[PDB]
This record gives sequence, C-alpha cells and structure tokens, in this order.
Amino acid sequence: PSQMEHAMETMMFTFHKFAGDKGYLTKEDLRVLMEKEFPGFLENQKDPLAVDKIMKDLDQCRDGKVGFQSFFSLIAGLTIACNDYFVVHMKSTVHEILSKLSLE
Amino acid sequence: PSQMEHAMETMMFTFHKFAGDKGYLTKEDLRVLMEKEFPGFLENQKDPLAVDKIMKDLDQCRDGKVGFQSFFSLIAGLTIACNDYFVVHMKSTVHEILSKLSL
Amino acid sequence: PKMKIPKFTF
Repeated sequence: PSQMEHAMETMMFTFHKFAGDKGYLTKEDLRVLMEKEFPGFLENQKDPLAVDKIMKDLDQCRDGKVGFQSFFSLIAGLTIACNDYFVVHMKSTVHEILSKLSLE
Repeated sequence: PSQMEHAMETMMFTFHKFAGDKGYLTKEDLRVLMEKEFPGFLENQKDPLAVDKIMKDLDQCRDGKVGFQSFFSLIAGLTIACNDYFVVHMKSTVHEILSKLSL
Repeated sequence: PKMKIPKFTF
C-alpha cells in the first residue's frame, strides 16, 4: 500500500468505469467523462466545444474510439500544465487549479 | 472534490516531494523515488540496474535532470502496461500488479 | 514496460 500505486490504481479504474467491455471512449464518452469526474475545469472553461476540440486533439486517428494510452495523455496535458502552475502561482486542490488556467 | 482530481493532486505532489526547489530529478533521485514510494516493483524486479537503464530511457537529453513532463511519462509506462493486464490477467492493488509484469 | 516519450500535452 503506497501513494503513487494508490493513485495509479484510481487512474486505471477511472478509464473502464467510463468505457466498459467496449474498452474505449467516443466523443460522447469523453464529454460525459470530463463531466462525471472532473467538471471543475471544462465547466468554467471558455468554450462549449472544448470537449469537441479536445476529443479531436486526442484520437489522432479520427475513428471515434480513444484507447487508454491516448487517454492517459489527456490525464497528462492537464497535470503537466497544472504542474507548471506551481513554478509560478504557488511555491481536491486541482479541482480549482484546473478550472483556472487553460491553453489552446 | 473528486477522484481523478484527488489523484492528479497526489501525482502533482509526488514529484517535488522527491525534487525540491531544484525542480527536477537526477539518477540518484529516481532510484530513491521508486524506492520511497512504489518499491513494490523495482524490488522484485529482474535487475539491480533497472533504475539506471530506466533513468537513461527517461532523460532523453542525458544531463542528469528529469522534468515533470518526462517524469509523468514514467508514471505512464507503468500504468499503461499495467492497464493491459486487465485486458488479460483479470476481467493498493497496483502494489502487486507492478512487481508482476516487466520488460 | 517501455517508458517512451508521450505525444502532446496541452
């Protein structure tokens, strides 16, 4: 029992919970996901098509499905950009840090 | 208050905790890290140089420092490969799943 | 596993 492993665990159980036996995510899957787990961002965002454009930047294949790999990337782009915040605007919490900065 | 955000939070506080004002990680930083947080893997691994070789595959620049970006990737390679396990050997827990499959 | 560079961030 650790932290990272406790985290990686969630991260791993946060994909299929929004996918299923199908094992992937469609445009409507991402949308509902980012609004069924971490709405503290997309909500106070600056566009109602954010999910649409994000979905596009995700499935570089444009078929509809989104695998765990490309998926994780999404869980990264946010964390990465979020991390950079510590390097400046600093030095449960992410719930706000996310809805705060956004980049096209 | 959510799950992913609660996770991303840890993920974010699990880097600098092993870095500091320096804001990065050296070969000795990774080693101690993977043994100060998730030892359930590198330990029952198949090589004592795993960290050395992994470190190499991480800082594609070979200077010594490892930024959060390249760092996260590490937190990915494990999770990704781990995920693939569900697709077969299935269908706190990671503590074991990690030490189980490797390159 | 194979920790390879990811693709795209934000």
